Amino acid sequence: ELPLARIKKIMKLDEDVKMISAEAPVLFAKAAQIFITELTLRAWIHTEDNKRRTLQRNDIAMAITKFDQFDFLIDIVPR
Amino acid sequence: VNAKQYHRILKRRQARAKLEAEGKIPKER
Amino acid sequence: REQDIYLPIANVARIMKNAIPQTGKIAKDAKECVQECVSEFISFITSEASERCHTINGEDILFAMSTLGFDSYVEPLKLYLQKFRE
Repeated sequence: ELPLARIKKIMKLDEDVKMISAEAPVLFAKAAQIFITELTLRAWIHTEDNKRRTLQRNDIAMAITKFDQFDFLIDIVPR
Repeated sequence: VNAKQYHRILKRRQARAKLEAEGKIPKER
Repeated sequence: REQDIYLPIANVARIMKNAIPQTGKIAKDAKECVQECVSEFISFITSEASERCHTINGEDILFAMSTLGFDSYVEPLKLYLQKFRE
């Protein structure tokens, strides 16, 4: 599914990254899918805990603080 | 904080500051 | 333009919907949030892969993923790239 061209653009936001191999965006497309999946499932835990069927930004903020693998997102979605 | 990510988190703070200091990403959105 | 720094909202949303029960809903704001997280995820790994040697290649990204605590992603990703190129 996800658009390779757009993944490349995001990678190319960094001044240092100049040349990217063609495979690299393919890997990211799948990796981003796996990552969205686990983040979303962890967020959903808190959605249910607040007796909602609608996942909200604070659920993601909470799930970020509960998993050391998501430490890099603390600045992005502060609890 | 995750010992694996600590250094790279600091670097990305600085990279985000730079793109901001330009106009390639916003402060908030 | 947002089209220049984020994945398309509907595409991000489709992946999220698959992750929650059919009965579930996702707020616009949460779709937008994941949109932001996924861009950071790409940039985080990329930045590490950039400092793997010295072209950023698939091997660089895989190592960075291992370095930064996403080791669980490596085998699935290698299996994916395999199917992809075959």
